[PDB]
Amino acid sequence: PTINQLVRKGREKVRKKSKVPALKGAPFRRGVCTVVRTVTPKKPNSALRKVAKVRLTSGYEVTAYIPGEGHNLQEHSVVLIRGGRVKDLPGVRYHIVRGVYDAAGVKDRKKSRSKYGTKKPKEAA
Amino acid sequence: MLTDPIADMLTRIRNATRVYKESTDVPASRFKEEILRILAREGFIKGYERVDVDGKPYLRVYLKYGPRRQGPDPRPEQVIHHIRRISKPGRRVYVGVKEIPRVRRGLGIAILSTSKGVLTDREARKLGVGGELICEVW
RNA sequence: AUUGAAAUC
RNA sequence: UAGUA
RNA sequence: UGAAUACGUUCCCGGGCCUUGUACACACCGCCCGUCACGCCAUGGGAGCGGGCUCUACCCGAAGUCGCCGGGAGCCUACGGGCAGGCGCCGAGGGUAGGGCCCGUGACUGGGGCGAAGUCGUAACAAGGUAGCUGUACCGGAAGGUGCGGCUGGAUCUUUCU
RNA sequence: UGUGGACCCGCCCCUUGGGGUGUGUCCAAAGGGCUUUGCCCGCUUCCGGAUGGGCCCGCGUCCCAUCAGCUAGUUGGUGGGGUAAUGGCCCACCAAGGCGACGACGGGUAGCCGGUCUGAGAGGAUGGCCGGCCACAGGGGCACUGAGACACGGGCCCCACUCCUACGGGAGGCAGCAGUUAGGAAUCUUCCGCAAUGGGCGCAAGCCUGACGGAGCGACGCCGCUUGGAGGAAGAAGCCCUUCGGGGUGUAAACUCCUGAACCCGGGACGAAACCCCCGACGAGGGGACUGACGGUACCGGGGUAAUAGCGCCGGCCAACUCCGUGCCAGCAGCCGCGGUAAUACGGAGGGCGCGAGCGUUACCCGGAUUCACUGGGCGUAAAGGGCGUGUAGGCGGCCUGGGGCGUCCCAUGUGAAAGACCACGGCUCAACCGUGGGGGAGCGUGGGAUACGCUCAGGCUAGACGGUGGGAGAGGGUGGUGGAAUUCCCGGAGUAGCGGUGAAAUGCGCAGAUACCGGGAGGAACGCCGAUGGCGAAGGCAGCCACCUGGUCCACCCGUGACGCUGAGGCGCGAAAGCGUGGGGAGCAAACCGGAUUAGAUACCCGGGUAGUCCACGCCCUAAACGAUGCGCGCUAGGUCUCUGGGUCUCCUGGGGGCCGAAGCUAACGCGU
Repeated sequence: PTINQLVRKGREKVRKKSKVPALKGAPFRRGVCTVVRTVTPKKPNSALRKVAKVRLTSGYEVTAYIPGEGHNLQEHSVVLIRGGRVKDLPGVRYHIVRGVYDAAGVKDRKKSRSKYGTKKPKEAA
Repeated sequence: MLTDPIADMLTRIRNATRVYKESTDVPASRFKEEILRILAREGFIKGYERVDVDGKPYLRVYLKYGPRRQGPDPRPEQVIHHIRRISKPGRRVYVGVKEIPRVRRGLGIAILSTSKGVLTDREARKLGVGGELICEVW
């Protein structure tokens, strides 16, 4: 564009927006479950992928994924959401933090332990 | 009519040299002359001279190249590899003496118009004056 | 059973 | 008919 | 012991070289479009009940500053004036009526996105089997079909589906 | 009492209400203590100083134009009110103004800065802590006191709320420090001390100070330090692999020496010398006394124990690989992608890589992203040229001279507080932290100076543009008129059994005599050959022939004017086909529709019919593969060849168009290439 043009019009800050309405910035949000289901994934994958619907203290209601190999979550469970999508489950854009509130850590979990919220075992100690 | 007589000139020169013409005209202005003498003095053109063609004043600019080169494509190296207008009528450009640019670790030059007159960058640095950053060559 | 399946006996 | 070069 | 027949290369099948077009490369047993059906998701129109901001007009108007009175109608007086008190203008706000705007809910309702193997066909890609796209206009379960004009970003001197 | 000052008036200087002077008027005061006749703390009026403020102006300061028009104290005036003071700040009256695309009005969002983070930089993002300014003190008004307020812990009234209540009426305001509660993913002790610094009052002694100075809590951040040091096998066991010999964890451990974080005892701060007293003179100077929260902490000396390691990762990007388990399951996944019985990608173990009192995760900001491109990008086919013009504001402007010095440049000077950043040196054992010093700097003000470029003013010039005269080609447009071919229909002659249509048929039409043939007539629409790779137009678009009205354009002469130029947001005009309104017209064709076929079906392709429409007048509609998918103008940069139209010396030259091939160059390529 001519300079006169730029002078008349300027440029424009593209500022594309949040992938996570966990509202008020909020690195995490607290929520209560509503529905714990199981979901068929997509694209080229197959498995019974676990996931919850959550009523949010931000006023929102979102499906959030339940990581870990097995879980203790039913209807009125009250949980903490962390964000991070699934990818194979379209429309799932938040994860549940394991080991906070009524969502237990994962049992018999030895490797990537701080994720999955599983305390240090003393079995080798 | 012509929108930038100076820029047109730099171009006429640019265009002539790439087909290796021995000479070019450019219609004549005193300000054009003043730029030419720099190119001349600083070794980019063999020289200019005034002529009147079809009854009107032009400046015949005599271009200057290298030796016929070796392998496939013997075309000579250009003496003027890069002549470029800076302060166009659209966006006028002015450096003060502190901001006068040094074209190409010195191997270049920047014709630059001041109240002390049309100057190279070192000339103007030495005279201690800034002005309209006209163009640059190398 | 067939091919890893879906379908199908 | 889905995954698969 | 011992035939018949081959003009010919249009057609069926398999193949060879050149060239073209291609949205194919799992390579035409390829690709691919739309309705309908199922499931998650966000969204649009929406009469009426409700929540607020705002504008104009008319009326009521606290506190207070200011203005007038301040009397044979009260208190002080050196009679000059002061104070109480009273009236008024403005004025936070409020009420009545009328427009403009936002929030929510909202039965009925329009489509849209996404979802390993559901349904009907076969629009498009090879001249895709009626060249295709296109503005418009009418029509049809669905892709679409036709009309008028335009474009080349078309090859060429009997029948669907994987 | 009037040093003096205030006010009216006059005059002088000076220039907005600044200083001076002269009659007239008006205005002061407070006392207290003693080391009581001589000092101290105060009082009054005035001029000045320092400090702190009020007000005004230039420039700068986010998002939406899907906010384009706003405005009655509105804009100005005159006179008043009001204030410390200007001012529509407020009031009375007069005038009719003021603001807006350079974005007013409206909506959304937001305290602003020094600076902070990030970036090579330009820039982006940000404004917590510290410093400056501002604004608020449950929400809304308001005034009083006073040097100062329209006052967080002052006042009055309305509102909501909480408590008291004899229901008449009252009380209150942590966004001070703590702490409670609620919201939340989340944020501390109802701590010590006025010892220091600082503030208030006081002559002083002192009193007050949740400012402050400290301790507390929280890996929340930065820095320092610890979990040992040196020996120690061809290498214990255990576990992991294994081709069954072997390989690994691994000098790692065990074990021997050595030092000695923690912990014990001893000692023990600087931070604090002033105000005060005495001497001197309540001055200068000299002397003395009191006082430490942190704290029995820091630091010093002695003793002394081998004394904590986790978290992430190992398919590619990216540094690190084997074995089981699992079988599109369970699960992983930042992107690309892993898992369907041999998975370096899942879960586990061994091993390895990376960090280390941390390591990961999520959120947000800068980066990379030249991915809003000022530095620093683009639009033939990738996203991107407006369907075409006309010309409004706006941007941009040929050659020569002179004036002005607005842009621009140079010199000096003022400002740019502190902190921070940066360089040095220094103080805590280092560092983090801190201190002292130094160095720059845009930007803006003031004075001076330069004049090349840009601007402006005044002249000039003719190469750009426009014009003059002469000549040219043209489906350029508008209006009327006219011509021949063909189709359909009507009339006549003649003539007879079919025509038509298809792949093949059938619907259809035909003895009320069609088709084929000849003659006459009516009507509509379109113009064969010329016709082109051609011409015109700004596009859309334009095609028989004639006449009139009219636009553009090209050449030659080189005659006129003198830069009159280019572009163009908005505006306005034009704008194929389809479509809409009113009214005509209606041959042929033909969406829809009615039939016949075909087909698995066939709302289609083929056949037979057929309404709107196509044609005209007027008014709408304003779209398109409105395509060269290429905006306008100008200068410059090899040629060959075909062609339309001018001019000239006419094998060639010279203009203006239309095409192809192609120099240089360009392009991702295809291509583009006077």
